[PDB]
Amino acid sequence: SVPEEMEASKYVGQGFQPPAEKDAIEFSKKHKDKIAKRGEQFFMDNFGLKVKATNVVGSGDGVEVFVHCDDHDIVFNASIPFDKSIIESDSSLRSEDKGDDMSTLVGTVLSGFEYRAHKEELDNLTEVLKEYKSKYKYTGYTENAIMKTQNSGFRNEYYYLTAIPYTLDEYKRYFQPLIKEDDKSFRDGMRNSKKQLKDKSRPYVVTTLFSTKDNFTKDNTIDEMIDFSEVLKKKKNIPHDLNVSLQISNKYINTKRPNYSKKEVIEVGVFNHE
Repeated sequence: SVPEEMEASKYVGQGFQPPAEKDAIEFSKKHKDKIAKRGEQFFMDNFGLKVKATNVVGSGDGVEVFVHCDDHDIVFNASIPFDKSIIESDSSLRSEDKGDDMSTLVGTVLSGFEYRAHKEELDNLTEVLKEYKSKYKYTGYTENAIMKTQNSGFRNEYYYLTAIPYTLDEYKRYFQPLIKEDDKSFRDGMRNSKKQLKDKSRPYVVTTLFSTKDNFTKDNTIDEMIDFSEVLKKKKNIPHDLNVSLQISNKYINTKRPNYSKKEVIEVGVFNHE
């Protein structure tokens, strides 16, 4: 069996299950390849990106496909729900959805564009978080846990990045044409998109750290987090131009619902542009 809670260092997604019917869960297992293929098709039809399914699960009375994208340095994880009727065809999945869920998905995909636009800086931050896990007594999620259970956009073991949402029409007009550009042209394009869409804000980087202390408390780890923030502020090669926030919690993770945002955390600002 799978316990309700596990150490984050040992959690690889076992027991992960969004709210769903027994029939829907069984359906997801019987049509894993078809659902994965349709999920990949959805991201190609709507975003012009090549993605790979990482997980197929029952969700509500239907199914849900988690995908990972690493295409032209656009990197993110996302998910899409489907009705069981998704197995009925291979016809275009081009969406006419104008609702909040489509705008939110656009924002999730755009986190991957934000990653590419600040790749070197963000990769330097990843390296620094690996460098200090012993000193500040933490781990991140496992690679399997983030690949199979998370869908917010760009994410690694230690942090996730959040971008501003837009409609699919806005995505098609301002961002899809940038995918095939060279890095210099891509970064210029991203700058111009923000000016045209009147976005004066910066993407947010939020860490997802799990203390290795058996007796973690907010009161006994706050000083260590303040000190780590001070260390980070002095690293020249990390994202000074982004909003960066340090979060740490206890060593555990809910196996069925591994949602870091529902945990009790310490939060210390590193860089802020608000």
